[PDB]
Amino acid sequence: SSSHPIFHRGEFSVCDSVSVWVGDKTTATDIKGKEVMVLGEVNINNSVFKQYFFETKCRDPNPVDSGCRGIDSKHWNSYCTTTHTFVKALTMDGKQAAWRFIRIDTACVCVLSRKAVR
Amino acid sequence: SSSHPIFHRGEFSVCDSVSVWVGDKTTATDIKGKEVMVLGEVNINNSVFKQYFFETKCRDPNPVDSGCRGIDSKHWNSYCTTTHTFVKALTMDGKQAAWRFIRIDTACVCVLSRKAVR
Repeated sequence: SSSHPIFHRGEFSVCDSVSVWVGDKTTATDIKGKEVMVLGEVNINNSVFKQYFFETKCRDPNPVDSGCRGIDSKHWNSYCTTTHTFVKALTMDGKQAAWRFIRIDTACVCVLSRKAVR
Repeated sequence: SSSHPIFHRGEFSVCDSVSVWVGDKTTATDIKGKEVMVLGEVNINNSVFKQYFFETKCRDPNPVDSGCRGIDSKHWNSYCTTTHTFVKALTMDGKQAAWRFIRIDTACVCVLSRKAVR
């Protein structure tokens, strides 16, 4: 059996967002949780390469307009949370230089957050 | 005004998934759509570094069990789609070596896919 629908056929959108490629990511939060100096460009011998980092701005879900079709924005909180991933950056934080994991936001997805605090 | 709820206070989970760190990503689909030879390890002069890539397996949403609370699995298709990001890999596909964007799945999020094809 090959499920082409609910995989490729259908729809995979609810909340939209925009990711811009920045080479000026001078600092970023690493895996450990430390905001390390990423600089923006990696120095390979005598050649520097500005790495395209993703700055993702969440946008107000246009395919559903109000909130998120399905999620009750009264009982729950239809919110587009920013999904961030761990990319590799040549940072000079300690010793000389190391390729560490830094957290960059790469998408915004709608999730039903729970009402508890006003 | 500082919205701590619907941002930090609340809940941000609906579909769970697991990302494993692999250093044996020998090939991956680049930004252009070509499955390039990533090898798995980057060669920096005389030092090779196996880059931790993310292989994310989608899991059956346990916080909601059946499908996705809010999404009607009869009218719509509650499906956890795998969100993939563009990481940088030193590939030897052309000339000598270049740091290209390759697509790796980093998360799985539930979206109401549309019924159309069976």
